[PDB]
Amino acid sequence: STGSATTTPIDSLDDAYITPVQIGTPAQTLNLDFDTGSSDLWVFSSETTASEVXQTIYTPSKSTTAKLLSGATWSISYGDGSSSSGDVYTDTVSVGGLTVTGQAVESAKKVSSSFTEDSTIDGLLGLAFSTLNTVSPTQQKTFFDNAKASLDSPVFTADLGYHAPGTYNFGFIDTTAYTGSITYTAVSTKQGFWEWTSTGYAVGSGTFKSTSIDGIADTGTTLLYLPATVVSAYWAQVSGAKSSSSVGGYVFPCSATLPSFTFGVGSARIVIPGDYIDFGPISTGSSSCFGGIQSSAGIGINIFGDVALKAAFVVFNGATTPTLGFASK
Amino acid sequence: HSLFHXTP
Repeated sequence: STGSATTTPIDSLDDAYITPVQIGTPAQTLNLDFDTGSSDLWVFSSETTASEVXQTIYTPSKSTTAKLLSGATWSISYGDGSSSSGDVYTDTVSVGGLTVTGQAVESAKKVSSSFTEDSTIDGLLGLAFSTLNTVSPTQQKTFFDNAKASLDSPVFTADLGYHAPGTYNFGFIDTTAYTGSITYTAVSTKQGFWEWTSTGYAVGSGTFKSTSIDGIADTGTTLLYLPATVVSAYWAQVSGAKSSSSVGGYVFPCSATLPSFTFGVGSARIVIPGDYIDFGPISTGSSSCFGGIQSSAGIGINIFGDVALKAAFVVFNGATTPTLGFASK
Repeated sequence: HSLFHXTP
């Protein structure tokens, strides 16, 4: 089997992308954030504290196929310190025509304020490895893990757009979706992430520096976070750029034309256009813009987020030995 | 709407 779904930026800045998911019988459609940085399927629901609800909710009691998962609970927090918790049902879940029965659907009893504040995201769909799932006492498999037995091929691809819709595909590779050939690189699952090592970087039309950059492919993260020296090397090529404490990152005049950024994938090269790195003005009408490449120093991990991934066609190969594939598009 | 960092 296969599935194909359209993914849309939640705002004009491509802060995040939401993909429609059908849950339950008859189907309830929710807009979930597909997150390759986590492994929990959780949604806003009829069980969520009402003052914490502003989103479309899941109502388990309206689904004929929902089943309470007795004694199971979950609790999760993310990179930005936001969090949610609750109990667990299994239900039928469909994405772009691909249907999984008995999928664990984590029902939120409580959510942090940033989740309440964002009206466009109804929940998250985790696509990292299942060892990161927070359900206890027994961890639950991700949507991808459950689908693998039925997929034509054990893969999914991300094709995220710049200020435009994109596609998530399951179980097949759309050869009309990219140019050139796909380059595959090995994945480490030791920490449960789609973790890989880039072979180096170039700024604009300068030289490619071979240097290992271990990082994770995280569709749930907006920007590109790289080691400080790499990031310094980039912004040095932007004459009015500087680091801003008040803002917490590099900023530059919105009028500047930004250099491209290239990262290595084995012997291949992926070029992020300068325009993708112009993330947006710090406030509407402002003459200063926020940069899309920032230091990973206070995070502890390098993160290849949407800024980076939307410049490529990305293949998440979930075979027993998983790999990452990148193509130019 | 914020900037998003999806889990440690």
